[PDB]
Amino acid sequence: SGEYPTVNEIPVGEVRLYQIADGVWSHIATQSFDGAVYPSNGLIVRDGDELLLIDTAWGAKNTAALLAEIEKQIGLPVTRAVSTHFHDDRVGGVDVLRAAGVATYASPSTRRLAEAEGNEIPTHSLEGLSSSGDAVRFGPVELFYPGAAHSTDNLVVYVPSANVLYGGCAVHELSSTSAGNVADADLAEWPTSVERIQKHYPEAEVVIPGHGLPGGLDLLQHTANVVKAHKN
Ligand SMILES: C[C@@H](c1cccc2c(-c3ccc4c(c3)CNC4=O)c(C(=O)O)[nH]c12)N1C[C@]2(C[C@@H](CN)C2)OC1=O
Ligand SMILES: [Zn+2]
Ligand SMILES: [Zn+2]
Repeated sequence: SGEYPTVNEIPVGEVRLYQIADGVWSHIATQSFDGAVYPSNGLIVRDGDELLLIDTAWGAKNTAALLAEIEKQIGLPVTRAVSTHFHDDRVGGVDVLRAAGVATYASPSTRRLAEAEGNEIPTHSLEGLSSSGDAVRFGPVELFYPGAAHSTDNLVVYVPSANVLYGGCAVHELSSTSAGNVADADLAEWPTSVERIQKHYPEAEVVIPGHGLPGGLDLLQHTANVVKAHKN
């Protein structure tokens, strides 16, 4: 009823959308992994009379449900998708998207890691993102590679029309005491990568983490704090 959705308000196997700004939504789904249930976010950005999708809904069935929820709530076709790193909460569902006619994209680093680890593989490579601080335009967003953080390949996404910063899993929610799933992380570089985000997007008004509730710019400093404390 208007609050940001959590696992407790998403019916089993379903997806919810949340309006972030004009022409910007997040998508929220839930998935089980190693015997625990987690929420995860993605982004939808209006691209004229089409939509750009950022990240899958963490699984094939969740991603089919995402497409159906978009059709119900928005009614414009998803034509392209970008996955912001190689983990299943970002690429699981790419096969569903590709068979629905969505063109799927990721950096070459993400594509290599997905292939090596047995995750679904976006079709198209995003060049121009291989050095920290790199940025490229992609429809109504800017894609930015901040450096290694949650993963070595993680990208962030900025919506300049709305000053929305989608940090993906490199950014944690304010209520998080934990640095999340750090299996593939670089804890030593993560604060430096967050500092690059902070420097590049000082006018961000909304910051969306890969999991949990959006907030403001404080999510960036909070993330650096929790990662340093985890490392400590
Ligand atoms: C698919 C993804 C994954 C699976 C399960 C939970 C999470 C979390 C995560 C978020 C937030 C909280 C926690 C956990 C705990 N409390 C939190 O608030 C994150 C994140 O932090 O983004 N991601 C997760 N995977 C798998 C894996 C392990 C690797 C193969 N051995 C691949 O790494 C990874 O991220
Ligand atoms: Zn991840
Ligand atoms: Zn994640």
